[PDB]
Amino acid sequence: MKVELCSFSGYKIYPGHGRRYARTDGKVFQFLNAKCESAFLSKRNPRQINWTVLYRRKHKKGQ
Amino acid sequence: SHRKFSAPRHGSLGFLPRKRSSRHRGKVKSFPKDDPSKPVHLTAFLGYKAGMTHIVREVDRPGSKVNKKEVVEAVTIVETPPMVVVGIVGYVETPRGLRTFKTVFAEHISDECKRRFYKNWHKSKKKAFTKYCKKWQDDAGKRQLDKDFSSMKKYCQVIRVLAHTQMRLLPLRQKKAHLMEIQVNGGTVAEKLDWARERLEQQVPVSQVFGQDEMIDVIGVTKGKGYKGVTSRWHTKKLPRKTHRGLRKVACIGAWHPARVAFSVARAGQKGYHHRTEINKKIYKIGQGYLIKDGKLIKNNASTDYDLSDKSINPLGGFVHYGEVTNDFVMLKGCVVGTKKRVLTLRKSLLVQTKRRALEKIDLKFIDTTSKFGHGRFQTVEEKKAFMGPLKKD
Amino acid sequence: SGAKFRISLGLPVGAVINCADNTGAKNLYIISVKGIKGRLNRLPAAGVGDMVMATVKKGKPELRKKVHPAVVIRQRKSYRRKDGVFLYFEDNAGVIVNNKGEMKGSAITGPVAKECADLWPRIASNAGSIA
RNA sequence: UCCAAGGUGAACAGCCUCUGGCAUGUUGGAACAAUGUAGGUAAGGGAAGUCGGCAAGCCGGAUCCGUAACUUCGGGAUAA
RNA sequence: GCAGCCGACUUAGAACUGGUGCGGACCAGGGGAAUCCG
RNA sequence: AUCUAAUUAGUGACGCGCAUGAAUGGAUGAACGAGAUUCCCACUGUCCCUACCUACUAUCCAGCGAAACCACAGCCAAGG
RNA sequence: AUAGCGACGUCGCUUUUUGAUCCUUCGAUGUCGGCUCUUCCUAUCAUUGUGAAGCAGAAUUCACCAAGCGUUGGAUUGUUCACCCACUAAUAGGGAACGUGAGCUGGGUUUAGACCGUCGUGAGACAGGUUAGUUUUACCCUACUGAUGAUGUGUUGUUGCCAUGGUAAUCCUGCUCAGUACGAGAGGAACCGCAGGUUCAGACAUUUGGUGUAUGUGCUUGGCUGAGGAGCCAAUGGGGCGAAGCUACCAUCUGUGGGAUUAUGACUGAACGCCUCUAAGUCAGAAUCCCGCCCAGGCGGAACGAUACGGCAGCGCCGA
RNA sequence: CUGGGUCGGGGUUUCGUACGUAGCAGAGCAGCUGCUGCGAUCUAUUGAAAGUCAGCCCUCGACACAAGGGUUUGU
Ligand SMILES: [Mg+2]
Ligand SMILES: [Mg+2]
Ligand SMILES: [Mg+2]
Ligand SMILES: [Mg+2]
Ligand SMILES: [Mg+2]
Ligand SMILES: [Mg+2]
Ligand SMILES: [Mg+2]
Ligand SMILES: [Mg+2]
Ligand SMILES: [Mg+2]
Ligand SMILES: [Mg+2]
Ligand SMILES: [Mg+2]
Ligand SMILES: [Mg+2]
Ligand SMILES: [Mg+2]
Ligand SMILES: [Mg+2]
Ligand SMILES: [Mg+2]
Ligand SMILES: [Mg+2]
Ligand SMILES: [Mg+2]
Ligand SMILES: [Mg+2]
Ligand SMILES: [Mg+2]
Ligand SMILES: [Mg+2]
Ligand SMILES: [Mg+2]
Ligand SMILES: [Mg+2]
Ligand SMILES: [Mg+2]
Ligand SMILES: [Mg+2]
Ligand SMILES: [Mg+2]
Ligand SMILES: [Mg+2]
Ligand SMILES: [Mg+2]
Ligand SMILES: [Mg+2]
Ligand SMILES: [Mg+2]
Ligand SMILES: [Mg+2]
Ligand SMILES: [Mg+2]
Ligand SMILES: [Mg+2]
Ligand SMILES: [Mg+2]
Ligand SMILES: [Mg+2]
Ligand SMILES: [Mg+2]
Ligand SMILES: [Mg+2]
Ligand SMILES: [Mg+2]
Ligand SMILES: [Mg+2]
Repeated sequence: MKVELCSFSGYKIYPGHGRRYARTDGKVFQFLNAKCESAFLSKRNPRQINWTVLYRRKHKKGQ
Repeated sequence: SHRKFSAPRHGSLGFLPRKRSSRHRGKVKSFPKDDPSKPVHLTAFLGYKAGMTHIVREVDRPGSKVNKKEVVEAVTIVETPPMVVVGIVGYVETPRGLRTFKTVFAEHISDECKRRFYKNWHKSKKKAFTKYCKKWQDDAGKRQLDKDFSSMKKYCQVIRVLAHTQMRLLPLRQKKAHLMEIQVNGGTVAEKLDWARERLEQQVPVSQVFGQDEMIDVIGVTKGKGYKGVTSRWHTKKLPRKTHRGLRKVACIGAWHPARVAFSVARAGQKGYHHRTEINKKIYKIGQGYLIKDGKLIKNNASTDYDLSDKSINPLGGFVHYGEVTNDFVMLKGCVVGTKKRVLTLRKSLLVQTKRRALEKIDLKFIDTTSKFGHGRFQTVEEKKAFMGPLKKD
Repeated sequence: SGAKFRISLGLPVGAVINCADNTGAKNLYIISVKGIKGRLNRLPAAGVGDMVMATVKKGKPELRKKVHPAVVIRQRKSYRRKDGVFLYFEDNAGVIVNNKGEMKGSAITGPVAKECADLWPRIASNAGSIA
């Protein structure tokens, strides 16, 4: 297996789940589920979505 | 006039009486052919459907791309607590068929097995087999049934062990255990019978009935769908939108002069809850149930030699609509018939198989245990807590 | 040595797709799918890596009003790899080849699916990116 | 045929409310099968369906730009 | 030409701000090229 | 000839016109048309190829309750 | 002359063409096509097994057993027919009241409104063209699909047998064989393996996708409860995301073995001293047939369990 | 001394960070001589709040309930 990270949410992707996406200019992206996929397609910036690992890291929450 | 354009007919007439099954437990219509050369062994088992999940496994088949690659496959979990052998029944061939000759029952029968003999256990006085059981502790009964054993050995050609499941260990509402006759295939009738006579009132685990990476058959009852129209019962073509008296129908029933509706014409009616036997399902893993080993319990029955975790086969929050499985289970490739917590009959293969798919060895490297009650995200609670960190609830 | 696995097919007859080469054609009107027998009322459909017949509805004048073999290299319908990943691209696109297999053009713009690549070796040589 | 409130809004449009009125339009209860009648939503394709884009769907208000052929010189025109 | 006191809805411009959402419900023209006839 | 991959369709020409033709009006033509046709863009469950959801039915029950139709009636094959 | 054809003749079969007739129906059998769906025929296009070529291979002809299984997607036309484009293995032909309108549609024929051409003095006519033109009823009987139940075994229950019915799988590609056999060359096979796919069938929901009134959780328009908070109304207010459940070649899983034999090729072997597959006897033999696997389970049976109080009582077996 | 049922508690999961309070965070504006008010929004408490079987999983926490009722059947 190659356990790997979601492009938008930043969670952990397991072999059976998720969805792959290939843009016309390369840049293969990976999504945990339709939630993250729809956010990315609607071009939501992960920095302002609260439940995202990027948002938590940027706001220094946890640790 | 002929049809302008041909098309294969919808549905199959091989399953023609599309009626609700008269039975709820799958019936073994044909047991594997007997041969005295092989040693004695059972030929069938009873399990319960729990759910489905992934497996990641390495593929070994020269020629294809998946060779030396790893793929994910859907598997179905069947909980199979060990059966209890509570009788033996003999059969003799006659020119009119295969007639039953004599049944002999064990001295001790569990009340969970005696539930099957009553339509209302609550109001009953539970008097079943009370007078029959007295035949074992007196010399009159002992010499009554020993010559019966001798007569069965002399005149019987088929021996089937009457064994019942053990629903006390299942997380189900039902306490009335199922029971069935599992034919004994082995040597001659004498040893075939004096091998069951000590298995009487004893345990039979599935690990000694089936083996790994073996092709078996599953007999069960489909999920019921109730009264369904023709377009969903037979998957006929849907009529155009301009149709006046409905469009989910079949336009022409039949010609004129046959003067009757033929049995081959699709009609509305009952869909689902049919009896079905699906062959060639491959065992992937015969799991081991929970067991207490020196105080603590061993729970890692879903831990492979490539994963080395401590996760059980149960997903997070247990199997949806079934519960959690704590007994030895059987993992089958692909989907199987029936609904959740439905009883299934496992049957040994009727055919001799010499094929790459049949003889392929199986070596799993990952069993998915994420939650099925939604989009699961974490394999186990420990890793979920490690990723999340402390919460407000503590 | 290994034939392609079945993948979902989301390009029936009548679909116009991008032409990702330098032949000058900008459209590909799927006309029929090679190797399809079909049944009653069932439209022939093509997926990644399948040879089709196509016409150019927009492009260089000499490429129009004519029937060209073509190969589909990208599709937007999600298809499942045997390893268990569902993959789908941004657009439906193909290239123009002849019956033997080599491309009429010389270069391909954008990624090329692995199923197309390992099945048509000549296209994989010109493919800038893979999967 | 006469009388005609408040808000939104161009509006006596549609929607909500006050004064006044009414008890769901000649019956109720329990289920939520098929087939209907009336509404919706659908991956990828986009008329390949059909005699025929029938039906449904797209557009839609207002402000600022821009607006062709043709013309009976007025229009076309809310062109696009 | 100024000072004071009252005032009715408009129009334009700017900053800030929201997960690009803003005629958010309701109301509310699909478009173009041609032929026949009137 | 053009339109399409493919056109008994459409448009533009050709005219020997079975049987066109000048107030039994000929030709054209802006604007208009719940008029009749063809093509293109956009859009879509028309279709590939179906699925799911909602409301009222249908369903069962309490009460209440007709009508069309009816020689006698109602399982088939062949024969005459 | 007879691989393949076949003149001049001559004998037949079929009722999927048209005729001929007028037997039934005029107190009405709804009159073209298309859509949908089932079954049947073989005069076999492909596939299985064969025999013959002017069959070297490849390709292609002719013939036999044979209808098990397939026989497509579109432009033009109301079409049936026809033609073309493309795929395919093949795009064979037909019947069932020219199958099928209380199944649809109504484009065409075939009412009443109109227009034109020809004909007529005229009203009007035209298997000439054009445009618009209400498609009713099942709750009865049967058939069919499913659902209770009845029938005997003393009453009930559990486990079972199978008489009978139904029946299902199909075709292709790639690799290897092999650039080999064959052939001067160009070209160019086959079996056995291996990997897949088409059509069909039976399931199923881990995963992907669809639905979504858990009316679950945010957002938001107009109004309303004095305001905040909390909410509500707009026949589901609208719009994101969405559990469960249903559900898609739009996801995933599975799809089988024998027997007697047909065509044909043979063995031994007479009739007919030799010869002969046939006369007696024997062999191989297939998408055919039958059965198995699979679905249902008979006014059809089997084995086994328990068999009606403690105030009454009902029962079972025995007392030749 | 066992059983289910209701409620509660955990598990899972959906959405996305609640009310209140605090902030020298806030385009700015008004009043009082730096202070006080209006102010969409932002930050912290806050992966918070809410829902979660009705056909999800476990409980051994609380509560009451459960030795019933009716009609039949004989070799
Ligand atoms: Mg046919
Ligand atoms: Mg209608
Ligand atoms: Mg789930
Ligand atoms: Mg069709
Ligand atoms: Mg009402
Ligand atoms: Mg009322
Ligand atoms: Mg009234
Ligand atoms: Mg009414
Ligand atoms: Mg769609
Ligand atoms: Mg879409
Ligand atoms: Mg068509
Ligand atoms: Mg319309
Ligand atoms: Mg215009
Ligand atoms: Mg003209
Ligand atoms: Mg007019
Ligand atoms: Mg057309
Ligand atoms: Mg013309
Ligand atoms: Mg004249
Ligand atoms: Mg004149
Ligand atoms: Mg005239
Ligand atoms: Mg009633
Ligand atoms: Mg009739
Ligand atoms: Mg009649
Ligand atoms: Mg024949
Ligand atoms: Mg009829
Ligand atoms: Mg008409
Ligand atoms: Mg008329
Ligand atoms: Mg009724
Ligand atoms: Mg049979
Ligand atoms: Mg799902
Ligand atoms: Mg979803
Ligand atoms: Mg879902
Ligand atoms: Mg508020
Ligand atoms: Mg109203
Ligand atoms: Mg959604
Ligand atoms: Mg044989
Ligand atoms: Mg012979
Ligand atoms: Mg033989």
